[PDB]
Amino acid sequence: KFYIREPPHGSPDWLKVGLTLGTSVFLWIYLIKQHKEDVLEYKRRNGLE
Amino acid sequence: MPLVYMNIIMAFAIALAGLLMYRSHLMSSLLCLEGMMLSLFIMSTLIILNTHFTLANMMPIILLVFAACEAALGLSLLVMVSNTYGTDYVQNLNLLQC
Amino acid sequence: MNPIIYTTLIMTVMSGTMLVMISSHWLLIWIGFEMNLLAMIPVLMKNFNPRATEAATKYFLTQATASMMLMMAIIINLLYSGQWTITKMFNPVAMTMMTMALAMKLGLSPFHFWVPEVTQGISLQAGLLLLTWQKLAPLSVLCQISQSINPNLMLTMAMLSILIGGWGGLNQTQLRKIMAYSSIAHMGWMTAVLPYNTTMTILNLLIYITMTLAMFMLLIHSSATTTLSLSHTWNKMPVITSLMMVTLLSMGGLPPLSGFMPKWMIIQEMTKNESIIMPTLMAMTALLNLYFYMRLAYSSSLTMFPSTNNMKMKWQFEHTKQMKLLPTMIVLSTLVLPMTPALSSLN
Amino acid sequence: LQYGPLAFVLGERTTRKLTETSKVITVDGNICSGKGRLAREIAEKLGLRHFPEAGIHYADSTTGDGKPLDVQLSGNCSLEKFYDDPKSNDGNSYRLQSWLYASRLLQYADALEHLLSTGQGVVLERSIYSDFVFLEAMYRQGFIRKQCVEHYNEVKKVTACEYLPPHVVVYVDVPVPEIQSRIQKKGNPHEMKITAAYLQDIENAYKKTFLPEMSEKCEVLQYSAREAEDAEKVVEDIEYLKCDKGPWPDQDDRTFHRLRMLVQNKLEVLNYTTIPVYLPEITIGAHQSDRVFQKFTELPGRKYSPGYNEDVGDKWIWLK
Amino acid sequence: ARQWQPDVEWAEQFGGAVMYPTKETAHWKPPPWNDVDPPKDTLVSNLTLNFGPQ
Amino acid sequence: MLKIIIPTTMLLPMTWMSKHNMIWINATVHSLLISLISLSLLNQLGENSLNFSLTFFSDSLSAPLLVLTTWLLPLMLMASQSHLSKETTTRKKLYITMLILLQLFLIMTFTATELILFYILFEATLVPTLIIITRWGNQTERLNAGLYFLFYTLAGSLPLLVALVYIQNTTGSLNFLIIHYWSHPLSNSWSNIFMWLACIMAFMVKMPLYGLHLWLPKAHVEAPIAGSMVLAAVLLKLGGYGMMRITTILNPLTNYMAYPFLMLSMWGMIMTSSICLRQTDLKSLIAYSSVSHMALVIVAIMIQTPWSFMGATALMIAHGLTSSMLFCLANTNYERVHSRTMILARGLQTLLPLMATWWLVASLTNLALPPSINLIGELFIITASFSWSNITIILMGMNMMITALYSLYMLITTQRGKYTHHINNIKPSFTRENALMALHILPLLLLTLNPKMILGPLY
Amino acid sequence: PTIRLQEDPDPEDENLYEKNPDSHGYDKDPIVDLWNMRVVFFFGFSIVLVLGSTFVAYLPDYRMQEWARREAERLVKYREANGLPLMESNCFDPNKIQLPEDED
Amino acid sequence: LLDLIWLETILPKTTSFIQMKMSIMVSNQKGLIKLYFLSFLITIMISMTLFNYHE
Amino acid sequence: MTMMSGRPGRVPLQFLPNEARSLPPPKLTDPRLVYMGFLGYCSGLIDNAIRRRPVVSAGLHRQLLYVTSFVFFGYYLLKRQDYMYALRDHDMFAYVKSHPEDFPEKDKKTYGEILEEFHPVR
Ligand SMILES: CCCCCCCCCCCCCCCCCC(=O)OC[C@H](COP(=O)([O-])OCC(O)COP(=O)([O-])OC[C@@H](COC(=O)CCCCCCCCCCCCCCCCC)OC(=O)CCCCCCCCCCCCCCCCC)OC(=O)CCCCCCCCCCCCCCCCC
Ligand SMILES: CCCCCCCCCCCCCCCCC[C@@H](O)O[C@H](CO[C@H](O)CCCCCCCCCCCCCCC)COP(=O)(O)OCC[N+](C)(C)C
Ligand SMILES: CCCCCCCCCCCCCCCCC[C@@H](O)O[C@H](CO[C@H](O)CCCCCCCCCCCCCCC)COP(=O)(O)OCC[N+](C)(C)C
Ligand SMILES: CCCCCCCC/C=C\CCCCCCCC(=O)O[C@H](COC(=O)CCCCCCC/C=C/CCCCCCCC)COP(=O)(O)OCCN
Ligand SMILES: Nc1ncnc2c1ncn2[C@@H]1O[C@H](COP(=O)(O)OP(=O)(O)O)[C@@H](O)[C@H]1O
Repeated sequence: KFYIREPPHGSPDWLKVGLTLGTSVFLWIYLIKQHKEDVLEYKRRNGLE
Repeated sequence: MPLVYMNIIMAFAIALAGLLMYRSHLMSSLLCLEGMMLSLFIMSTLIILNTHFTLANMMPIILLVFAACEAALGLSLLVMVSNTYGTDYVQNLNLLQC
Repeated sequence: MNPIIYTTLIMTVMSGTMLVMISSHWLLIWIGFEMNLLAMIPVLMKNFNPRATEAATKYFLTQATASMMLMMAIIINLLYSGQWTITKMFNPVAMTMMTMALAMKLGLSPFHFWVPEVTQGISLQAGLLLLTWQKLAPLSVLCQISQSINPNLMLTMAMLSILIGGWGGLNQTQLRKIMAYSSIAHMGWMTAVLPYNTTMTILNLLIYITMTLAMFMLLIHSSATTTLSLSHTWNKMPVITSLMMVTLLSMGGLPPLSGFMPKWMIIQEMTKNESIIMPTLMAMTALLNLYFYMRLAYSSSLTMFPSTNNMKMKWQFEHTKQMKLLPTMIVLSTLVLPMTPALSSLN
Repeated sequence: LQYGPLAFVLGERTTRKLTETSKVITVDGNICSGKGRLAREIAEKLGLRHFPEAGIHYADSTTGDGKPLDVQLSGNCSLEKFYDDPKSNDGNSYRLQSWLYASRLLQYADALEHLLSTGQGVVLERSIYSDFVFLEAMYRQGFIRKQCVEHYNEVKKVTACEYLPPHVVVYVDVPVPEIQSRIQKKGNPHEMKITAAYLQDIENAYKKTFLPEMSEKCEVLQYSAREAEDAEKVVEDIEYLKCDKGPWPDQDDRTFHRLRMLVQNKLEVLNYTTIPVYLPEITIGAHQSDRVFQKFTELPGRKYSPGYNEDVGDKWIWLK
Repeated sequence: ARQWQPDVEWAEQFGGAVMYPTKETAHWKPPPWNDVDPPKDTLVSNLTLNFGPQ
Repeated sequence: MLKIIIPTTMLLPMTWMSKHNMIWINATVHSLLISLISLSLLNQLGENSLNFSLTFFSDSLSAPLLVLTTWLLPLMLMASQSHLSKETTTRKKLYITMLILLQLFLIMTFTATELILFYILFEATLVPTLIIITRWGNQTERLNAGLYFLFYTLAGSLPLLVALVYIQNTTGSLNFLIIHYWSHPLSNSWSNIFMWLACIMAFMVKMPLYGLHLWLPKAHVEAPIAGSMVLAAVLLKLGGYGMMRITTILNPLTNYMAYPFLMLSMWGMIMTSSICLRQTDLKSLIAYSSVSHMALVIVAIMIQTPWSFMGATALMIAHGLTSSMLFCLANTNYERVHSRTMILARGLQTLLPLMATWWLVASLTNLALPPSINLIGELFIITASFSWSNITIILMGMNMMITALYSLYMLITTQRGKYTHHINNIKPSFTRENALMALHILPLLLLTLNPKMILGPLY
Repeated sequence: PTIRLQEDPDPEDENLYEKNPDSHGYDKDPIVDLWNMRVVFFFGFSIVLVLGSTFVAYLPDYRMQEWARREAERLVKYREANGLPLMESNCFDPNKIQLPEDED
Repeated sequence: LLDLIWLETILPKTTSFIQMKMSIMVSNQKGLIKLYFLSFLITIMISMTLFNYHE
Repeated sequence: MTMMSGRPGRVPLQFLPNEARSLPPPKLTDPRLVYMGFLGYCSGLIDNAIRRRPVVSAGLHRQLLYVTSFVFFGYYLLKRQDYMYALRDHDMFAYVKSHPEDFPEKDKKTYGEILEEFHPVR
């Protein structure tokens, strides 16, 4: 209905959306792995298990 | 200190007072700025030569370099000011207040 | 001005600041100040008009005098002890010269007269740069030489800065001058706690920088440089004026907003030494800054001023350039107090 | 990618797109003269984009959908009621004049943006440099106050200094009795009330201020009524002009970059139209402003950004 | 029957160059809308020289 | 006690996610449910407090205040929705958000175990109130009122903060339990005198103390109805609660220090009661009555006896309920006639009989008719003052007279006489207004039925 | 124009009884208004008021008043039977108190 | 006499009057570099004398 | 006054020394981390509001990225803060242990032996 192009089209910018979602999932995976390694390392240093 | 050290510091004080007290011209204040730079160069050179700090012998030269920049900067501004008013009077730099 | 040239000048300003911040030699710190000033002068004159030229001239004169006094202090210190390292400043006269020169560079009272004039004479972007980035280097040097400071001189200048900032800002209808006076008062607050704890100085500087960035970005978003210009914004973008009001509330120092965190901590620190009277006076004086922030909030957000007819056309268009860091800056400037203990990561 | 400093740093430069037919053209003339037909013919022969004269609803045609909006939410002025009651006590005359100046400024920005983005020429009917004559005709007839003229002069001073004047100014000269006869034959019942003094004031304003001062920026092509129908002759006269006297040849690439950043971002264009000068003719109280703004925000495609209004058929919003 | 909102008279308090005007500052003017002052007609006379007859 | 705090933070998105025509219903229903939940805090012990965690605790002094706050929220919701009908949906949600934030801050304030957290919340209560007053007030003086409301508070509370941190550098803790158990006497020195003043003057300005009360008529007259209700009902009691908490560290310096505040409070209750006799504005009369009652509470806290503390608690709760009811009563007439002049509308008992009955009950409870808890608190305070010095019965006695006068004066000016002839738009009372009055008044008599629940920890 | 600006005239107040003769004064929508009245009356009077008063009235004795009464009765009985004084002026045994050595 | 005049005169009105007067004093500068650079000279001399000489 | 900058063994720009690995890491359900995620959500909402988009529904990927970034930064911020407080406690205890003359544990007296002045309230 717009009289102009309205560069943002009906479909989203799939490249940017994919990049955003990929960055989020990569960050979450890295955080989970880092927390696991931190817990194991602390348990090793203090000799709990 | 000897008499030379106090003489150089007195010259620096005189140049600082001369800059801080404006009369009419911006060029006179720029000249006072260069006078302060010259006094600083002389004092630093005397201190470095007296104590035989070999690697510090290059510091005054570096000082001079940046002095030139300051001078050039000031002159640039002066030109623009004159182009606005036809004079280099500091009385015309009063569009902004506190 | 070319975009490439503008980028190069901004990078040179930043590089001068980092050269001051990473150096161990007094000559290199002075060189960083020199390079920063040389690159900063054209940034103030980016949009050419007589007012910008006058502001640049005043800024240059002030900073050149301050740099010359800085060099004199360094030379005297070298004379009385052949030391070039930035350290406990073995001579008291050189230390007084250094304190006065750095105060002139920072805009601390009574070397404050240039700040409102320069801020008023330049654009909002240059004012943002001057009031945020140009504080880092002198404050870093002051933090480094804090052990040999004379508490009387800096405490006098800090109290004068707070008083003069409040009183001067009380009289302003121009937004840039209001920002300049707020900057003077916050400079006083940051320098008051320097002889006691540099971590508090860093925390206060960070919070002030965040708040100032958010304020200036909101002032750029709605093209207002006066009170009456800002009084039209509600008829175009009400969310902007609402966020502006909450930001002004935070800058006023009211709990539970983040602007309360620095002063609070600073007061606490000053009571760990004896120092009871000075924090009380500082808070009572900061009430003035709160007052003129509240007056601005009255004018822009809490009441609706009359508008013009042509505003209707502005309803049909949108903001093209969008600042990406504005929402994060607003959130950090308002909702950060519960994370106060994280300041331990600063030391 | 959106034009900006990055687009200018690498690649994009304006001066290469100018191909000797950039040639901003404006065709001026009094009321009811055939300047629109001449403009359309000039644009057709020279292959330039024609811009119909900016009216009350020009801004509506360029945003959202091209359909005009209600006069209450757009313009808040009437030309017909200006003809009926030129001395209305609600300040309709100066409100209409100010809105028309703002619309002309927006149209000039659009034309300049098109020219600088594509290199294709543009033809306009009237411009911000020509609007003032009508204002003068309002002032000499006592239709508006002197403070209205002062406010108009302030807005014009702060706005028109940021753009370039047209390359060639075409004028069509028609005698006042002939204008009156054309209006009589037209049949519109409102234009019948235009006194000969108003048209005479417009003609004096034109021939004494507009053409003499626009002749210094560039040469002016004046044509009588009879020699305006031969459009091919006018076009061939246009093709043989030596344009090396105005500011246009002295424009290098950086000033073009600045102008291109200014012409887009229409909020920057319209910034100084709403300066906080409180004239009763154009000042609106807080209550009416609030009501009209709330009414505007309820239009079918206006509450959100152009691509985010799901009530006009916008899809995949939650991934934009 | 409706909430009070500021009018032109109220809004004009904030339109001057300063709050709390005094006899000294009542003659100050607010800056131009764009920060561009009108260009001064600073007459820069050209040097007049006699070339000849000697 | 997160079981009460979390439901309010859930009230927030429920309001912001509600349909445009269902905000009031949802807010009222869930506020009432939260009040019902908070009713469980009344089961208190006889020796120590209910220590929920390291951060929150409930005492016998704070539980009735929490219940009063959670009960007041639905009343303000009901009162506000009449004059906000023409307001847009977003602004209505913003108003409800301000009210919810105020209630959350008050709830967290009344249960903080540390004094600094109490300070932070007791100061955070300022922002929503100021926004409400300066945005949704009706006249032009509201802006000025806001300023008077703000700085008057901050000038009193900024020194307190300093004192607070100083104390933590000396004793090592601000936890109220550790402060109570490790209490030490205060010596008679200038430093201790100024520490006392710093600790006391913030709460004094909050009550407010006579001579420091000029902000209150402005703020309570210029604010909207919900703002007035919350200002008079709960926000004044913060000063009393804080003073009763902080007096544990000020002994024995208190006996010497209190004298000027005691004389100010007694002569000021006399003066404010006298001021109420000549007032052309109906809201200002209620404001000055609030000042008089709070002066009585100041005397009660200052003389520092168990009976005085019970009287202070009972009087605070009773005054909160009564003042909220009176402000709502005045607002009904104001909404009818769009004016606050007291002699403009007369003889309203002829046109609105049940509204006149509500007026009568509110005026009766204002003058402390027995056996209402108003009279219980007043009599306990008077007995404690008599034990303190037998001459006080003079001043208190005079107050007991003047109060009644102005109270009945108000009634006689508004309800009796003959109606104004030219006022022909007095519509019949709505169900909403009558229900608001009933929900104000019934808890008062129910509390009279069981008075030990509002008598504080000294019981 | 002899005027200062363009403003809307001050509107007259709307009477809720004009469109709804039984309006309850809650909302202009009759169904929404009726349900607002219903929820306010049910959750204010029926739920919070009466049930809350019943809950508070039967609150179990944690203030330990009956316990204190029974303990007092036991102590009074024992002291009266054994001939001891009912109450002692010292709540702490003097054997555990060490007064200062010198009072001069 | 008391509530509307003197209690107003002492606490809030005196404060407002003093703050307004000091604001007018502080912010009334013509913007001439000559004057406040002279002030800078005075400040430097005073600081060298009062604080620097007492160490 | 800088307390910890000159502490021996400090690496200039480490932000997390190896010794900090000896401490328990903050739990992923730490309420401070939840508050940081709440801050990220608020930033996303304000970003939607400023750009004139549906505040709650405009960009789910953008809001997710905001929340994730805030949580990711907050985790390491909390780690460093806990490390700093542990260092402070360790240094305090070591200094107290190594200077017994400055921290004497004097005799403890029962309340039956201390004379406290009594100030009657009347
Ligand atoms: C302490 C405890 C926790 C609380 C934390 C603190 C509070 C919350 C955090 C604050 C930030 C949150 C929201 C930020 C973005 C708001 C921006 C906005 O405009 O909102 C409009 C937006 C509505 O816009 P729309 O839907 O696009 O269409 C309407 C048009 O936009 C129509 O819009 P318009 O532009 O045409 O209307 C113009 C209007 C628009 O102007 C505004 O809307 C003002 C908004 C300013 C945001 C606040 C500034 C930055 C944050 C600082 C907060 C300070 C808190 C400290 C206390 C001091 C109080 C100031 O401006 C005016 O009318 C001027 C009126 C003057 C009033 C001045 C008062 C403003 C300050 C009030 C701040 C109160 C706190 C925020 C409350 C939430 C507000 C939405 O509101 C929302 O829908 C979002 C709010 C709710 C989202 C969260 C719900 C999550 C999902 C529900 C499920 C819950 C999950 C539970 C978990 C367990 C599973 C069961
Ligand atoms: C409209 C027409 C009206 C007139 C007609 C009315 C008809 C009659 C109705 C009136 C009833 C008369 C009352 C007479 C007294 C009977 C009730 C009394 O006996 O119960 C008391 C009990 O009353 C309750 O304790 C008091 C009610 C609690 C009030 C709480 C208010 C509800 C919360 C709402 C929010 C509050 C906000 C304010 C914050 C503080 C006794 O207390 P208690 O000695 O123990 O009981 C001993 C036995 N127990 C302990 C085993 C139970
Ligand atoms: C108002 C909110 C303020 C927030 C400020 C901006 C937040 C985002 C900025 C991100 C910081 C990037 C740093 C991470 C990269 C690693 C760099 C690291 O090596 O730096 C170390 C140090 O790490 C940083 O200093 C920590 C920065 C953390 C800032 C957050 C603290 C804010 C206080 C609490 C407010 C709540 C925060 C909420 C976060 C969203 C170097 O230590 P050191 O060289 O030896 O110290 C130099 C200074 N000395 C010597 C004088 C002491
Ligand atoms: C709207 C009205 C609100 C305004 C009321 C504000 C006034 C509040 C009262 C003054 C508070 C100032 C005290 C600040 C905190 C003191 C804490 C403390 O204990 O410090 C003392 C020191 O006490 C002080 O330093 C206080 C000095 C006062 C300085 C500030 C003066 C403020 C105005 C004083 C007069 C005001 C009187 C009350 C207000 C009257 C109403 C107008 C001990 O410190 P040491 O140095 O270690 O002593 C032991 C070893 N020598
Ligand atoms: N700036 C203006 N002020 C007043 N009237 C204007 C203005 N611009 C255009 N008009 C009106 O537009 C009407 C027709 O415009 P015109 O261009 O002369 O005819 P045409 O559409 O045939 O080219 C005229 O009645 C004229 O008055």
